[PDB]
Formats: sequence, structure tokens, C-alpha cells
Amino acid sequence: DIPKGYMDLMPFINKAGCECLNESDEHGFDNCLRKDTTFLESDCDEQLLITVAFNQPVKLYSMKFQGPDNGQGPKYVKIFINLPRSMDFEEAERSEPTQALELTEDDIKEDGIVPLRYVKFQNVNSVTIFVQSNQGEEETTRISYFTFIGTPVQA
Amino acid sequence: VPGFLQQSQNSGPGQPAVWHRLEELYTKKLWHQLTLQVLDFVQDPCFAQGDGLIKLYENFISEFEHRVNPLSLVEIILHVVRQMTDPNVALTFLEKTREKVKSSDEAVILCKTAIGALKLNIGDLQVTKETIEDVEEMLNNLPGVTSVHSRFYDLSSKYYQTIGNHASYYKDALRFLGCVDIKDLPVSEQQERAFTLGLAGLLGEGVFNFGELLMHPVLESLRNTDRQWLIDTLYAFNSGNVERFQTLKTAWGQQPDLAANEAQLLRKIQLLCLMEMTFTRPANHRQLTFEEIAKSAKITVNEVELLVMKALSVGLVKGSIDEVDKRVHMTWVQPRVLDLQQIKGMKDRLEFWCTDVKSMEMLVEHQAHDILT
Amino acid sequence: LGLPTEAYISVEEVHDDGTPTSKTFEHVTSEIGAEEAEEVGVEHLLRDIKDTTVGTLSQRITNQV
Amino acid sequence: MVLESTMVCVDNSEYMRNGDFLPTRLQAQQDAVNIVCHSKTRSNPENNVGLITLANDCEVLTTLTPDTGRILSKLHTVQPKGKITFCTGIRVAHLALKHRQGKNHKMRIIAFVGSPVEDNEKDLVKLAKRLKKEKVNVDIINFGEEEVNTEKLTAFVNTLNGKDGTGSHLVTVPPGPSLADALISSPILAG
Repeated sequence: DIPKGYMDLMPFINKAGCECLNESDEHGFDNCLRKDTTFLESDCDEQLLITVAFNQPVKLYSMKFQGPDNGQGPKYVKIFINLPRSMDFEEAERSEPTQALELTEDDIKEDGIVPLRYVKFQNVNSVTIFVQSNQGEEETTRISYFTFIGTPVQA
Repeated sequence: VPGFLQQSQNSGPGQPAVWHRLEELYTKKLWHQLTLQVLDFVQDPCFAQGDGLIKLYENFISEFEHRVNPLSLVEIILHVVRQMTDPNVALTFLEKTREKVKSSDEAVILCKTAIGALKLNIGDLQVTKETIEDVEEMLNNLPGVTSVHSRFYDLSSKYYQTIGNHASYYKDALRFLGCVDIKDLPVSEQQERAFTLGLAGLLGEGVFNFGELLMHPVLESLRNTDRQWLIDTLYAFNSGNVERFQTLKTAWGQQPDLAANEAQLLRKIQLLCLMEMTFTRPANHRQLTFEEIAKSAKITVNEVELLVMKALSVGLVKGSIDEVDKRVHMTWVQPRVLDLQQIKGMKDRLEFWCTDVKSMEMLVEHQAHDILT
Repeated sequence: LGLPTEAYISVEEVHDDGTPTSKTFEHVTSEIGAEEAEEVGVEHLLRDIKDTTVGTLSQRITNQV
Repeated sequence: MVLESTMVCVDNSEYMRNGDFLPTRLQAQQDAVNIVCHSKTRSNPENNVGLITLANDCEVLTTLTPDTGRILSKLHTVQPKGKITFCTGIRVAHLALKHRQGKNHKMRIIAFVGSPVEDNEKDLVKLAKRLKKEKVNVDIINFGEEEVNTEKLTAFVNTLNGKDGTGSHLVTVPPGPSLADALISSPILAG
């Protein structure tokens, strides 16, 4: 897939910065990271907060934020960038995101690629996703596959 | 050690519970809860005449702790010393305790002020004043303790059986009343404290207007029931009114400390009356004739010169006297408490001032609009 | 209008002569001043239609306003 | 074996002014933090350790540092002359962990309570819910006062360990032989 001139940003992801809050121990953060049927599930409630850092600064164009069809796919996502400190759910709800995202149903499918405002993502070091709600309004949310499409800034 | 407690578990009000608690606290080597319990025990309504065994017990506690804060220990020591009632052995006991606890805490300060308080009764000056000086000179970097400053109050206020401690005493007693933020004192004790505060303020040479005395809760809150004459006196004094008949009424209302100084009081109130004049005319007519002072202060026109003389000398006011036309120019810098209606009036004056400034800023801007650009 | 910076210093007094305890930061007069080789940078970043250190009549009346 | 940043929470309240342990309850918690920090550092050489007091305010004397000697030195000269304030202490420790260097470190704090926590159960449970929300493995150890593992602490852990949560093991210390082996048998095996 992916638009011409871009690449999957998987090899540029630094595992030292990755950190997901409210995840069930049985459903690890790597499940959403990996392109398998394995999924990441929130453990406390629907809200989730996943921070991913990169080895080198990168520029994002589109995200593949997809989950299952049972309605537990995300629906409202606040994206913050270059966070100098770990993110708190209270502030994340309060804070103004770099980009707000109302994930329609079609995004959650396997062919769902969500374009991002490339203007605001030109010096991304670490990207934090605050999943505020899910489609089915369940007590928890599942993410089948999450990744980023973009290009390195060639540091 | 617990054997002494067991054999002495009697001889105490409600002895079984409290003494068994002491047993279990000692046998468990619990210290801070034990310190609090023994503090409450010596604070019970009783005489606690078992002075020897309790000093032995606190000896064991203080020897085994070697870390318990000296505050609780020295409070216990103060209570036991007040119990035993003998000067020289108490002095030696306080020296031993202060040698025992030499932490930078407010322990040596507490022992020193206890020494001074006990030594006020004998040798008022030659040992106590220098203890006060030492206490105040190395009393630093502990403002929030608020207990050691209370004891410094005890030292300085009980030092008031002198002449100089009539304005200094008032200042330090006020510093106490500020220091002990919560009242938590018996109504009779606070009544006596407000009584002596009023007496100090009236007789203080350096105290002239000094509000916040009437606004102090400790005084107004509990002097309105009895001895209201002192409250009326304070009202008249800070209101400037001579109030001749009522001021005399209180002059023989409390014959001691007021008959022997009535003249001074008159002097003071006369000066205060002058303040009222310079406070009742808001600079519209700053020139006041000697007739106004003579009638208001109920004095002959020959003494108004001396009255204004004294007022200027003491620093209250900074006017001048035109004797030829019998007037006094007034530019005085002694303010006062402001009587919320008076605060509203002053706010209205400020409203007038600010509206003038705004109107004329608008005028200047409109006129100079060509060049402001 | 006039609030570039405000400086406070903690003091050791309860609240006043006869009041409970507190901390009560005290205001201190604050100025803005630069040494040489730093005034030059400020001047260079400035030099818009602003400045004109010589105070002509129009700027003086503006100052009065 | 596991990357982790631990904010140990030492106690210097006036209720630490106890002789439940032979020299001093404070000294017992002192070598307790010493041995626990040694175990955590030697278990994983890149782990982080920091120090938080809880007397009348929550000083942050030592933050997340792989070094142990400096935290040990800061642990000395502690002067237990205060009163505990648990909720603010855990709040400060949690946000300190939020400021951790490496984001792969599993969040965990070590809290040494030796005084009855004066609080309300509602704030305890809401704080436990918040801490579980951030995936933090708080570890609470009761010392000193006899009301060991109060209902407050029990509810706090259980809500935080909701259905096999982080492992906020509510270990109990005897009022007497609070020896180091009794302080390491349960936690090193499982917090």
C-alpha cells in the first residue's frame, strides 16, 4: 500500500520511548504494533494513551489506526507531538491536541488509512495518541494495527 | 523499669486505663505515642504530686529515646518544674535538661525562657534581662514553631512590672497574640489578657493611635460582657473624642493604674483629639483655628500652642502654627483603621479621582490626535 | 503598559505586629537594563518605525498620554 | 531483568519516633531502603531509583538516578521531625515517575508507611484508580504503628490491584523482629 514517495516508519521506531497506558497485561502493546490479528486492549476503561518515539526526527503524513469490527475501534483521537514529559489523562483531555481526529467507521477497516495534517508534523520526535472514545461505546477498546506513514528528515 | 510503673499503677485519676497504656507503650518501646500520652497525663486535671517517680520515668524515657524531639520532653519538664515548686533545684534541673538536649531546635530557648520566667520572681533584672537578650539574639530561622515565641512572650510580658515595659510590654503582648494564632485560652484568661493589653495601650508612652487593638478579636470579642468601660475608653481614644465624663468615669472606674496617670491620659486623649480634627477635615480646610481645638479638646486657648507643640515634637503631625491669625497648617502622616463606611467614602473619593484622570486623558488624546498618530 | 517583570523575596515574619503566621513575599523594585554587546543586539532586533531616542515634541506628548 | 524506575518513599514523620525496631524504626526503614535499592540496582544495572520524603511536605531529595550511593547519603541526615502526608507523597512520586528518563521502564514506587494515614477513603480509592490508570506498580509496606495494613491501605491496594493488578503487595512487618530478611523474603520474590 502506502502513497508513492513515503515509507512505513516501523524501523525508525525507538522502543525506549514507546509506552502505553491502560493496557491489559494479556494484550501487549506490541500486538497493536505488529501486523497480526493480535490486538491491544485497554484494561480500565475506553480511554487510552500511547506514546511512540523515534530514533531520528520524522515527518508524518498518514496513520493506520485500525481495530476490530465489534465497535471497540477508536473514534476520537487527540494527537500530540514532541512531548517533553509523559502524558497524563487529565491533561490530555484538557490539553489542545496537535490534531483532533474523528475516526469514522471506514478508517477502522483493514484498508483504512487516515491522512494527517502534514504541515504540523514536520519535526515529529515522539507522537502521543489519546484515544478518548470508541465506536461501540464499550467498556474497553481494541486496536488491531497501529503505525505511521511518513519520511525521515535525514538528520 | 516497668516494675516501678506496676507498683505505682495506683495513685492516679482513672489509673487502670492510663497506666496500663503507659505499660504497653513502654514495653513495646513506643516513644512518640508515649510522649503524647505522658504530655496529656501531666495535662490532666490533677496535681500529679508523684513528682519523684514521674521524673524517674521521664529520665528512663529520655535516656532510651536519644531521638525523641526535645520539644515534648521540655514541655514535660516545664510541667514537672511548675509542679515541684522550688527555685534552686528547678534551676539545676533546667540546666541539666538543656545540657541533655543540645539540638539546634527550640529546646535551649524553651529552657532559657522557663528559667527567666521562674527568675522573674527573684532578681528581676540581673539574670532575666540578659536571658531575654540571648533568647532574642539567637532566635532566628524558626518562625513557624509559634510555641517558643509564645514562651518568649511569657518572658517579656511577665517582665512588665517595670516602667519601661509599658509600651514595650504592649508591643510584645501583641506579638504574642499574633503568635498564638488559635485562641484556645480560657475566657477568664483572655479577659485578663485584654484588660492588661488595654492598660498597656492607655499607659504606653509610645502608643498613640495603634489600631488593630480594638480590631483584635481577643479584646472586642470578650470584653463586651464585663468591664465595658475599658472598651468605651478605647473607642473614645481611637475616636479622638475627649469624652470627659466617661473618661473620668473609667479614671475612677479602675482606681489603680489610672488615677496615678490620669493627667498623662488627658494629655494623650488631647493629642488624639487633635488627630480627629486633622482627620475630620479632608484638606478642604486644613487651616483650623485655635477656637476649634480649644472647644473640642476642652482646653484653654493658651495651651493649644503647647498641645500642637507636643504633637509635632512626637512625630504625629507635620504642620506649623500661625499664631498671629490663630491657625495651624496641617500635613500629618498618622493614619488609622477605616471603619468600612469610611472605606466606602474613600473609595468614592478614589472614584472621583480616577474619573477626573480618565476624562482628562480623553481630552488630551482628542486634542493631540493629530500628533499622537 | 508597565509589567515586564515583578520580583519578590520571602521574609521571616508571622504576618505583622499582632497577627498569625505566614510567609508573605515582599515586592522589590525591578529594572530592565543591559550591558554593552547586549544593548547592540536589542537595538539591532529593534529599529522598526519605533525608537527615535531623541524625544521630539510629538513623542513627548505621547509619553504624557 | 525488567527495566524499571522506582521512587522509594521514605518516612520521617514523628510517628517514626518509635523503638519498635531495636535501634530505631527510622534506622530500620533506612537499611530497608538500602537493601531494597541494592537489590533493585544489582537485579538490573540500568534501573532507576529516587527518594521521596513524606513529613509535612514531600521533598524529592533524590530523583531517578541509577547511582545508589547518592540516594543512600541523602537517606542519612533525614531527621524524622515531621508528620506524614501520604496522598501528596504518592502524587509527587507518581508525577516524578512521569518525569522518568526512559519510557520503557515499568513504573513502580516503594512506599514506607509507619504512621496511620489520616485521610478519607474516597480520596484513597480515587488516587488508586488514577494510579492504575497510569499503569504504575505502587508498592506499599506498613511499618511502625500497630494498625498494620489499615483498611485504608487494603482498599487502596485492592482498588489499585483490581483483579490481579500491578502487584501492590500489602506486606506486613512484625512490630518486633523487623529484620532485613523479613523485609526481603516477600518483596524480592514478589514486591
